[PDB]
Amino acid sequence: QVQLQESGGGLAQAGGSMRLSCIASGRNFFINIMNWYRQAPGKQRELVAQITRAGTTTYADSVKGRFTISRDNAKNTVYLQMSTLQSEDTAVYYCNVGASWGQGTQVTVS
Amino acid sequence: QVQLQESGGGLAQAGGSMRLSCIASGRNFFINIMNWYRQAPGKQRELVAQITRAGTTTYADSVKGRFTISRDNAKNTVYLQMSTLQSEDTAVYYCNVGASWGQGTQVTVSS
Amino acid sequence: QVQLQESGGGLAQAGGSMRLSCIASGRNFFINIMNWYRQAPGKQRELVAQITRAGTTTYADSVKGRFTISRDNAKNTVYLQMSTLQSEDTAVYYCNVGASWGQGTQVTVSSH
Amino acid sequence: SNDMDFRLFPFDRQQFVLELEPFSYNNQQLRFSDIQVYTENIDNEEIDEWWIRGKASTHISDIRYDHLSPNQNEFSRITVRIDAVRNPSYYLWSFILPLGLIIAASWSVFWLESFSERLQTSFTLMLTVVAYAFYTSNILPRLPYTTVIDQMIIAGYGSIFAAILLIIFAHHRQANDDLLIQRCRLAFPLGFLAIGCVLVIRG
Amino acid sequence: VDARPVDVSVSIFINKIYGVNTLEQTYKVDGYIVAQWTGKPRKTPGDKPLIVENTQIERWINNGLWVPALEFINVVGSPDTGNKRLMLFPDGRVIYNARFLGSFSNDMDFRLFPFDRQQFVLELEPFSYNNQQLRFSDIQVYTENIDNEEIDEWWIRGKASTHISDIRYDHLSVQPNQNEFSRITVRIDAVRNPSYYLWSFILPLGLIIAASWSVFWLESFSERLQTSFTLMLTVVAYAFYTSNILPRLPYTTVIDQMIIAGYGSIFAAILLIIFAHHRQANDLLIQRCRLAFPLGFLAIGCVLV
Amino acid sequence: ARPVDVSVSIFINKIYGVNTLEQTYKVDGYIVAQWTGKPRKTPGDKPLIVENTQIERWINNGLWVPALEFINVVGSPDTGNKRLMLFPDGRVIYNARFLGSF
Ligand SMILES: [Ca+2]
Ligand SMILES: [Ca+2]
Repeated sequence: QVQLQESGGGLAQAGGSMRLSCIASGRNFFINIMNWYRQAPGKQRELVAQITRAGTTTYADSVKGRFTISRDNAKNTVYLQMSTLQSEDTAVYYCNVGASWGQGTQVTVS
Repeated sequence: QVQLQESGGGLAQAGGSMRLSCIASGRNFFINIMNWYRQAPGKQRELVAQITRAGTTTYADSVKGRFTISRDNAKNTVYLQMSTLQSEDTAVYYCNVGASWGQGTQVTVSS
Repeated sequence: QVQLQESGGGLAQAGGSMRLSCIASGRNFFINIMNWYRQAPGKQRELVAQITRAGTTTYADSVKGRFTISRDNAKNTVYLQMSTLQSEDTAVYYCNVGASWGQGTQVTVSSH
Repeated sequence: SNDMDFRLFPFDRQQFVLELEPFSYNNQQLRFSDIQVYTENIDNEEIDEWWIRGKASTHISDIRYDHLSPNQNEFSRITVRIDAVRNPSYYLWSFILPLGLIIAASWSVFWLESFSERLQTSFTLMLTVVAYAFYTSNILPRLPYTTVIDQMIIAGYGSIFAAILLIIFAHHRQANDDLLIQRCRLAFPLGFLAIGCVLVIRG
Repeated sequence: VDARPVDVSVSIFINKIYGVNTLEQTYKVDGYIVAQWTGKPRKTPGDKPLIVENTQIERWINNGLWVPALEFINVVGSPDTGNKRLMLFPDGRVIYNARFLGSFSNDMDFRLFPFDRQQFVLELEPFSYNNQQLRFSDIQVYTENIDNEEIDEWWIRGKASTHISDIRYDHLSVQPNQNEFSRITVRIDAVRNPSYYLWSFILPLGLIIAASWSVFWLESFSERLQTSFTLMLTVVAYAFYTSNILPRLPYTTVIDQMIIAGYGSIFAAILLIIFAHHRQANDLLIQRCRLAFPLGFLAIGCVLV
Repeated sequence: ARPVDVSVSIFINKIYGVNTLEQTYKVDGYIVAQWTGKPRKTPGDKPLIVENTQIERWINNGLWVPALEFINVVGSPDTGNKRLMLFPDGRVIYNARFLGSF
């Protein structure tokens, strides 16, 4: 019962930059791990970036060195800085906390 | 120990109509689902119509659009309004509530 | 530990009648069912007649219509009236209540 | 469990019952042919809280269940009843007897010379009944009704309270100390024993 | 490819209601639970209903028999299940019968003690299956084994309240309406037997309080003041006598208030007794308030009702 | 291998039975634990419910159900009904009623 609200997204030029954000809201909860998932047309869902409460960040090989995951722990807000956007990055990005998911924001790149 | 008493039935002309009713009596009970079953002379007992306490109805495909189930909740009474009767509708109609059954009323549709 | 004491028995006449009786005794017991069994010389022990506290009776097919079981509930006494006797009726008759058995009384039907 | 009535406590008689029945089989499938009960291991002594009647009651009956529906609704039941009588010794000596002496000693208030002594002592007597009511309640079993000992306590409260009224009434009644009504040193014991007798017939 | 819900008929037999725990707001209930539904047909020995008891139930479940868990929502701890059986009919019918003894919870208010009225509730719900999967078609309650007597702690109303509702769990969303569960609710109204508390507690307290008013009938200041301490000591002795027997509660009952009134009446008399002795500048007039105190007490007593 | 992420929900129904000398209290509620294991084929490819005694039979056949201990519990808690909800995608939801002294 933790609500996730994604922000940002849209069109981007191949090799520019785009920033996504996700705010988590609820009553009596505590978040340790916040994730970013993406699903490109036809392909299977994949994990992009994962940030623990302690600051450990992990990325998928396809985005390692291009994407950056940051987070404000107190505000339960996670960010995804997508730099040097390839054309493969065309996907709907989902914000995830445990079993909760965000509505999904489209990120197309020409 | 809920008792079900069926009313109505008998002979009816093909293309005509008929109304079956069933009253449930007892003491410390609460009914949610009231059903109408029927058994042809050489077939198995099939669920005809069903009605929930909220009023949502469900019918067998053979009677959909022709039959209508209604109920008075406070009086624990269920009604089966059979319209545009056919020769296939000739069966013993049973009133059902959980494990309880009505005596069974014959409905003979002739020409 | 219910004690059963059979009475009657011995030589009987084919087409005649014989009456067996059985008294049940003990401390703190209640009998619902009282039975009469018989065991022919080389046959198995079979149930002849049975009576419930309510008085309902049941008989083996071989004795139905001929034998009659009765009881006095208060006196814990059961009776067996063996009428229109036959040679097949020759056996050791046992009074029974649960796992308790009577000593067995020999009934010998003669037609000499 | 059994319906147990402890109103006549500590002279109550109880029935310790055992009811046995097949869980899933009616009397057409499983029936009891006989029941034998043995209680030899139980032997009555003065060291026992309860005394058994010795002759245990046994029965085999058919129970018809209303909620069930050609006679497939009857179950064979065994019922065993053991009559017991409570050993009242401890309660007679350590509870009833000292209570009697306390209530009787409360009547001695009518033997005090002055009104001041009669009224002040009544409060010590009232305090003695309260101290006693507790001593009993702390040991006697918890019940949703009053026993015989509980009624004696109420009579003590009544006797002391009634005495208080007479002690005051006698003083401010005359136009100028009604020491004649104070000669009720006999009316209280009698009037109390009289009310005591009519209370016995209630159980 | 749509699966219709399984209609489950329930019967609850109530044998005993006892062991009310005032602080915990709980009560014990001994009874039977009967649950009937229809599964797939099967072959049984001699085409007759098959009885499967106790341990054998697990062996049928291991081999595929569907037997849903019906949880007592308001049970405190796992109930003590006695004998249990399944009756498997060739037509597919299944009847689950089990004896249970459980501790059940409900919001209980004992402020009007010993004249309080309580509701003994049982809430039954499938543990893992929702409306679209398993719903209760009917509920039958039997309270015959509970008969009203003067030797009973509680007086039960024979008219039991039964209800079948749908519970929506806010923490669920398989998003299109898969968050509603079928619940059976049984409510049994009960009234406490106040006889014991009226005669063994309220009555003697009224006598003690009334007898404390007799302090004014003492002739001297020395007698009145000193007697007030014996009276105060009597209320303390009584305050405990009740506390040792009466149930533990997080609030005051009617008896507790009478005790407080007793403390106040004696303490108020101590003030009057002293005020009258040091007002005597020449106070025999004020000392004669033998009618004022009870009237003032009965007045404040009536407004308290 | 990477760590298994477990999402947990705790439902508190009743807090009672404070024992001052023992510094304990009774808690009645539910514990829900969700994680993802290896995908599986389920009857009709719908979530599969496994209740009570049946859970052990699955664990015996290789289903991973980690024990989650109540650190501050006094004695074994009383577990009521318990179930596993197995999804074809590998998701596993463990649900159990509990009554424990903490
Ligand atoms: Ca002994
Ligand atoms: Ca009763």
